[PDB]
Amino acid sequence: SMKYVSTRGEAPVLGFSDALLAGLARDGGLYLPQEYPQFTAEQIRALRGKSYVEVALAVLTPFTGGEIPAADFERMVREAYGTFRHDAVCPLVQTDANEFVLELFHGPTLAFKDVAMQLLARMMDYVLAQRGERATIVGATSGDTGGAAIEAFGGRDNTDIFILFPNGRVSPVQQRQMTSSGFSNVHALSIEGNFDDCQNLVKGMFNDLEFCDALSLSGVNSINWARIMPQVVYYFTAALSLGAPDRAVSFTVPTGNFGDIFAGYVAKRMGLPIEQLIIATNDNDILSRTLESGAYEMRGVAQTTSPSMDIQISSNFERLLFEAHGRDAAAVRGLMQGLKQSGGFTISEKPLSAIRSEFSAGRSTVDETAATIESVLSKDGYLLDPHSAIGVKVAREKASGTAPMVVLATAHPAKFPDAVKAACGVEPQLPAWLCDLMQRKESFTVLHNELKIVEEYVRHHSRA
Ligand SMILES: *Cc1c(COP(=O)(O)O)cnc(C)c1O
Repeated sequence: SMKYVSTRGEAPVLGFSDALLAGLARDGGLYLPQEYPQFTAEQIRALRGKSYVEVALAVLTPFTGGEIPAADFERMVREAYGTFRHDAVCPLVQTDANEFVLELFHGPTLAFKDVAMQLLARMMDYVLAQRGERATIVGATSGDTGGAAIEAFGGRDNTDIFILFPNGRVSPVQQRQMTSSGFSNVHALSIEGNFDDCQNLVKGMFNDLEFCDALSLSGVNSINWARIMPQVVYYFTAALSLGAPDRAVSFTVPTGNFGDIFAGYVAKRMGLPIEQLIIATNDNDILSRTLESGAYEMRGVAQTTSPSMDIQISSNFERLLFEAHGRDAAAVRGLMQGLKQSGGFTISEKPLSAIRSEFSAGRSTVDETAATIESVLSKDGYLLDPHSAIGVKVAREKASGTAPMVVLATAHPAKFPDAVKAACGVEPQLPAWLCDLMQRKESFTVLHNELKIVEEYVRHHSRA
């Protein structure tokens, strides 16, 4: 059935369930399918008319290698996307004659990480149950990821989740989503320290091998194969709305750690006809500079109005590097060794050409992003958040061809009201079902920034 191999070539070859629990490989690499499941044009035509859930079952099942029985998989996919307050799950809104926005923000935290998290948490619950295990999920957030994680893992049977965030330094909306979920297996830890301090405590816990063992610790991050896998689906559903497979479709993705756009690459590898895949970056433009020059070189991180894309390095870019080098693990090891030692590497000509043959990249500054929010509101009556506006700006600059362009809208404007207001004067409004959010009771524990204090809290409260 399906096996999973590391980008660094010397880790155990794993089945789906293990790849899901392993996370990062033994050799320091990232897991990828040994081969991609394939869909012919007729097999894609056969998806026409199907619900989001039905397309998800078709597209994702081959990746699970027969390890999750069909009835169980078509409960957990149904339940995952039942949390999205939109019948289409991820609907298109047309913004110009050949341009559409794919709204990934109808889920429980109004942001695109819900798509993968809501299924990942259920798949993990199932795998753990099947092995008679439990897990203690631990992560640090500046606000947004923690919410998505807590809304996904809240109320799962086999996990307890602990998210550390900086006391007094999270936006009101973001904090309330972490702390008012009402679930008994959720623990929001407000650390008397900054985001970097929260990350250091998490790294501390993961380095404490006895602690990890005793608590069955597992991480929240962008590099597990199951944060990426579910995202393949909406490339299919969007492209089917626009006539797949009989015409190719292009996508622009506001991109930070590359997992989103890598899922689009995966869709293409599976047979979805895709013309352009366009990386859209903020002022932290390592990926844009990489496509221009081949020089993936770390520079200082700028704070922008699209903070979820404020990256120094792109955590899943390594997955594309592996594919671009024809799965030459030694080449990938070399480049990553270079990054670690010297802060950059240069991609050689053949793999760089392979990347450029399928991807392009552009950037949007804070002012350009604001200008895009204001013009799209003015011309269409349509309100973008800043991350999504980056996508629209870059899509319009970089699009080439006759294919329809789908721009991924990765957050609701109400998630970043300051930047939206600054750009266009509108104070965005929360969806009606969330209109009470600011009145929900918060419930969180303030802890000092000390590894032993946090470990004791986790030890006391985890059921693991
Ligand atoms: C995480 C995030 C991105 C970047 O996603 P990657 O898969 O890491 O490239 C873009 N926009 C928003 C709103 C996000 O939360």
